[PDB]
Amino acid sequence: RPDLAWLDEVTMTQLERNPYEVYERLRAEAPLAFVPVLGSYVASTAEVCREVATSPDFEAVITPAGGRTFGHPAIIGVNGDIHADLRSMVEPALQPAEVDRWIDDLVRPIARRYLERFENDGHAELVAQYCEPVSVRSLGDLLGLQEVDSDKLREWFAKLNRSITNAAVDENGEFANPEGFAEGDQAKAEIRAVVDPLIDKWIEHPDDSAISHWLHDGMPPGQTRDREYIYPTIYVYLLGAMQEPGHGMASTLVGLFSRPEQLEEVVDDPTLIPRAIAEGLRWTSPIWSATARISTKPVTIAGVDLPAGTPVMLSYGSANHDTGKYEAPSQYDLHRPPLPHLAFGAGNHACAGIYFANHVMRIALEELFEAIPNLERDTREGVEFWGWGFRGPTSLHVTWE
Ligand code: HEM
Ligand SMILES: COc1ccccc1O
Repeated sequence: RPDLAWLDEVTMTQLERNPYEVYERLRAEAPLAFVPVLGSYVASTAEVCREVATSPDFEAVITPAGGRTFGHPAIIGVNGDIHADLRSMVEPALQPAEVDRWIDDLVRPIARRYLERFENDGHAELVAQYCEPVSVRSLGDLLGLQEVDSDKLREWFAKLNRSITNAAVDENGEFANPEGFAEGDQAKAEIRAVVDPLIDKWIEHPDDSAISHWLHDGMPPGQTRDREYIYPTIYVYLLGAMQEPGHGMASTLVGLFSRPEQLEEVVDDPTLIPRAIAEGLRWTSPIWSATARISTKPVTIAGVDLPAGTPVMLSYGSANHDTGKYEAPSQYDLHRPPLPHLAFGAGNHACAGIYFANHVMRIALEELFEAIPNLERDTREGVEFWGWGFRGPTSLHVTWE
């Protein structure tokens, strides 16, 4: 596309460091645009992302780097009967009525455990010391990975993150950094070494862990789903389900620190925490551009005539800064009117864990503000955000008296 010649000079590193300037141009110039370094069309506005995610002429497709990492059948990349089975498999523990039965006794003692390690120090780095551990310990226990240390769960989602966002392609459309997939392969090998013995045991002795239920639920007597059939969805969980609640917590905190009067409001009135989190997810979406859809017939989107079989990356983190929807979207504002947002996606492949994720984040922040009401940002240490596919702060240094 001639007027988008400048996109030829956009780099993967630029998008990872801060994608918002490029995507501000894309939203104005070309809401659906082919980005050469990504080797794909990209949807940048709320209207186009929603249309693609919900269209009857599109279905799920995994990104190239996602496919190289997760294989088949990753719940995010399949459709039809297989997708319906995988959704039936994961949905029971995520049902709102079910989550409300046990989410408090799950998350609150975990939040207290990690808080007790530092709440009297007067300083902490909240990403590593609190947000990520609460996120991975809660979900890890739900899955049946109680014996997998939070440090290890966090290392796995970091490696899987970098692997499935290893999207850069060269002039010929081949991956520019094929060696970047090796650490994804290494994480999967380690995951297998840990989880294979657990699956062995769950096949013979089912329990209330989620992975045990993935093996057994809905199956004929004495049968389980083959481990190869569920492993890619295990990997999906060990990346985003482990990573995103902690990132959403942390981005919410960074935004509140950027509006000190709003931080004070929420500490004083913790019933405002759900609204603070919803704005945090819009303001810096944890899953920023990690999923995609593929057209199943010729379709015209945003004035582009796409052939059948065209992938489109859904850059939801950009759509959540759509100035057709939001005033001054790069500013965190607790008091923004509650509007629809796309941080959980849309359509048949929208996030299955929204209700759970929202409560994990709410409980973590409630406990944090109860334990340390006088939290302040360490204004010497600046907050760097990183990531194009998944985005969040790399650290969050705070102090308190
Ligand atoms: C704040 C935290 C989270 C955010 C922002 C988030 C966001 C998203 C997004 C954007 C997608 C892709 C939707 C699309 O392509 O349209 C997704 C998919 C998914 N998420 Fe969440 N997620 C979060 C936490 C979780 C958790 C904790 C779980 C599990 C307990 C989970 C389970 C899933 C599943 C299973 C899918 C695949 C859905 C499908 O393809 O059918 N998510 N999520
Ligand atoms: C819930 O985990 C994911 C969601 C979207 C893309 C990759 C993931 O691991």
